[PDB]
Amino acid sequence: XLXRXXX
Repeated sequence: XLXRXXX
């Protein structure tokens, strides 16, 4: 979720 380069 933090960041889709990857939660």
